[PDB]
Amino acid sequence: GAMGSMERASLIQKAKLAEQAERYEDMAAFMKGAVEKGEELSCEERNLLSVAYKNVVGGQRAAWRVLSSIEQKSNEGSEEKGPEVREYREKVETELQGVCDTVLGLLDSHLIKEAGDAESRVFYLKMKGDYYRYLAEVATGDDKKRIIDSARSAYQEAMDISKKEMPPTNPIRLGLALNFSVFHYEIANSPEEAISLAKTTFDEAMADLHTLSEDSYKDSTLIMQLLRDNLTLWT
Amino acid sequence: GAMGSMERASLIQKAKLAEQAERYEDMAAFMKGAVEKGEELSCEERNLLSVAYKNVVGGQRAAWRVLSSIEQKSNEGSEEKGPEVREYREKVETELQGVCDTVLGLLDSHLIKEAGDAESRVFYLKMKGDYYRYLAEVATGDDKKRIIDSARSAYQEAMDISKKEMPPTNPIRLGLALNFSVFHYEIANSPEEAISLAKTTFDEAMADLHTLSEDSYKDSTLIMQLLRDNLTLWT
Amino acid sequence: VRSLSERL
Amino acid sequence: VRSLSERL
Ligand SMILES: [Cl-]
Ligand SMILES: [Cl-]
Ligand SMILES: [Mg+2]
Ligand SMILES: [Mg+2]
Repeated sequence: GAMGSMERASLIQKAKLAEQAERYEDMAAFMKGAVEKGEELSCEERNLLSVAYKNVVGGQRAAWRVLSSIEQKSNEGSEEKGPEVREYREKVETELQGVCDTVLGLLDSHLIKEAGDAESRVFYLKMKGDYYRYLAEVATGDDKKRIIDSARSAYQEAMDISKKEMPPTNPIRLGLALNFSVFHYEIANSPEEAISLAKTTFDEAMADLHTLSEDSYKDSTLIMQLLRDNLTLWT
Repeated sequence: GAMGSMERASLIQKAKLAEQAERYEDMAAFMKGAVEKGEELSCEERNLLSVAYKNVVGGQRAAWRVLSSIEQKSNEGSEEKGPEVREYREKVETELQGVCDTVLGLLDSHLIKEAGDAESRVFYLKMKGDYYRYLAEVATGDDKKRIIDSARSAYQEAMDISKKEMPPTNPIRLGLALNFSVFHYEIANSPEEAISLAKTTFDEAMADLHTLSEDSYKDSTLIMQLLRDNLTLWT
Repeated sequence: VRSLSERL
Repeated sequence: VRSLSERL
């Protein structure tokens, strides 16, 4: 790895600089280097890893959606323009799949197996579900069903731990439930499951807000608002 | 070149798709491939080339400014944090310089020497001035003066052609004058020259607007507004 | 309109 | 405040 010669602490420091500079590809490379040092990640470091790759894959997903829409229009009275749209959509798709495979590979070697505390294990299992979900967004062939089940299985394991080990207002638990509800609505063709999960999650968090400090209340209610926004879109 | 096997027309088509997808690094690679086919570029193709590289270098410049500011603060009662800020600023700087060298290399081999019409020649000479100006923004050592003079010389040649061959409202001529005024203000420590050039450019364009169609009037007045915005900032 | 997922 | 250069 090109980061093998850099100190762990220097990689973390540079990841934070890259974030400030909006250099998310660099940020992701630095955080991959940090993970590959083999030590477990702290809370802050897990969040840097997630921010970096979410921004990288987010740009790829946005580009893929633009190109897929153009390709779909071309296949409706539409003039034949050759293979270029498909080729370039495939190029972006392959790069997106490569990033997802990179993240999944870090989780499998060896972040998840070393994560014993609920906060870390739930975080990584949620990430596994998320990156399989991004793979499912672009999957078509004989792999779509297995990719969807991999996302579902990771989210479900994370949900089971989070319900046993975390309060209903915990921001990781809330973000997991939010993303699993999105999985149900957008990937698994299960809008009723999505709505039910978002509603129950929101209501159980509401009933636990009284236990929180002002700062924790702000953290939790920010994510609850996303659940409510989806419920407004879905109903 | 990795684009050597792709048709010129396909590279152009994919550059346009990359623009729509906001994939500017891809856009620049496609347009570099198109230039390297060896044919002159049309108006539209010159604009694709400029958009692609302006967006790439623009992100690098923004990142460099963030990192340079952090580095400058660290060198004021500031705690010593090691070499990482400098190293990462240098990394971004080197990448920025590499992009500028790539653009300058395309202009030198062989876009400028084949450009005979005023519209193309002025466009490419302006670009040469712009990318030397971006190099000057990060230059410090025994090269700063020569880089500044290279930018100045390219802008001056473009100005001389544009004044002889184009009307004062021509958008290329206006954009050149705008960027040369920025060179004077931000690079060459010549704010009075910057103000004088912006004022004269604006006034000569104003007096020629009556000759224009509605659409050309909109094109020219949009750029004139940038001249006015700078004059408001500079005075 | 696409659904909102977790923010960073 | 930095000066405005030509837009695309
Ligand atoms: Cl392609
Ligand atoms: Cl570095
Ligand atoms: Mg607990
Ligand atoms: Mg003329």
